[PDB]
Amino acid sequence: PMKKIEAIVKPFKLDDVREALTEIGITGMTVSEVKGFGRVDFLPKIKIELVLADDAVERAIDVIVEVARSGKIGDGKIFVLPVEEAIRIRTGERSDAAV
Amino acid sequence: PMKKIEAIVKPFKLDDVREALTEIGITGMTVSEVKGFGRVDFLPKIKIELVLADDAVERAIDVIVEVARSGKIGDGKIFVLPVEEAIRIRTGERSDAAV
Amino acid sequence: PMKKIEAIVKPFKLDDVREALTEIGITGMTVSEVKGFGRVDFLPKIKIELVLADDAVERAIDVIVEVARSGKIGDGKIFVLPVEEAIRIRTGERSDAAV
Repeated sequence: PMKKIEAIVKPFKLDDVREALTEIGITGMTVSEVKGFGRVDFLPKIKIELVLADDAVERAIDVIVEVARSGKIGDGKIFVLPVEEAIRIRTGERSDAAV
Repeated sequence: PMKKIEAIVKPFKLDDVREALTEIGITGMTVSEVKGFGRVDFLPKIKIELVLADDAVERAIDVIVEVARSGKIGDGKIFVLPVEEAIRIRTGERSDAAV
Repeated sequence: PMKKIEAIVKPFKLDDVREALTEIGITGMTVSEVKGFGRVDFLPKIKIELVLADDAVERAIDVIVEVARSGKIGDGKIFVLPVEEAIRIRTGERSDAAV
């Protein structure tokens, strides 16, 4: 079973998050630029997206929180959604970031 | 239990949607620029994303439809997806737009 | 029951994918620009998003793989996620790409 992780964090935290995940065996991710409103009325943020095996989700979340948590407003948000199919277009094999 | 709302609407409807949601206690959202094809062959749209408590979803949908529904083609689309985890990076508490 | 398809493919494959889906009755889609890391450390990609009836998912996936599969690294990824509500803002009717 696969899951999707969506992480909304400050733009300048990309490198740190990437290397932290790479250290635990997770490398394939998608990144997009978005505007964050809530806590002009908005600030630029980046949305990091990855799809991986359910058993790898907990460690991935912990590592993201570790590099992004500072204790004050705006540290970001992490969402986990169910994925019914994860396909690697090349072979039809499963697309797992945790491989 | 949390849910995710994805709303695809015309770019110039952002302000109206934001204030309408703020009026019912929903403020934290993410916004991204996308191209909409379907009904050049595309028009710029904005994708509004929010994660909130399941009990707040119905009212949120109704308010979005209220400000965006005009009766003619292109009013937009609203999708609801299940969320298994909603985490506020700062404390590990739940990330609820409806608070 | 509705489902969401997220397809991450090379930027120059948009036209081919669009026409292939149009040939099988699927037209409404959203497209966004993202950065893909994994297999500078990234390359521009496009994320194609569509929400359609569960019975239309298999054929849609097959057609996307058909036009994008080349046999070598970077062909892309396809994810399927559950959708609890798909609403056409205009009438409140269901938003189905497969109509």
